[PDB]
Amino acid sequence: KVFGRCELAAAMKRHGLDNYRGYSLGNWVCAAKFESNFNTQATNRNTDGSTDYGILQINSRWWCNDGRTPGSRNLCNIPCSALLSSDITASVNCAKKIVSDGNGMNAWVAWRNRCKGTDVQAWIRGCRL
Ligand SMILES: [Cl-]
Ligand SMILES: [Cl-]
Ligand SMILES: [Cl-]
Ligand SMILES: [Cl-]
Ligand SMILES: [Cl-]
Ligand code: NA
Repeated sequence: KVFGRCELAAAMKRHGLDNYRGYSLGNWVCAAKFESNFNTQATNRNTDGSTDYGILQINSRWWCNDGRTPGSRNLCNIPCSALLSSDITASVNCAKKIVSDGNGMNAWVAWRNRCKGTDVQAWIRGCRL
């Protein structure tokens, strides 16, 4: 599923991401835009053989099991394929664990390079929330 901007904002708000660990909703929408272009089915392989999955590009090196990342962890206790669903619940619940692990949203490289320090409120402007 390719979400619209305001559609995704509303879904993320319903799932408790607005101001989660102090990160306003626009931060999460901005991260999803540049990680996946709002596409739940996005995948990208990393140099070390791990793979990033879904709307927030969660990495199999630490967070999910895909059966092909030897020596990795599965800290969200899910198959990585569950992060490609049109229902974003699994991605949101795993993202909550990630952002709580000490480094905040700096875990998302695209957030650090394209959202951090910008006017992220623009990403929810005009949306009925
Ligand atoms: Cl957009
Ligand atoms: Cl915001
Ligand atoms: Cl594995
Ligand atoms: Cl949902
Ligand atoms: Cl933080
Ligand atoms: Na893994």
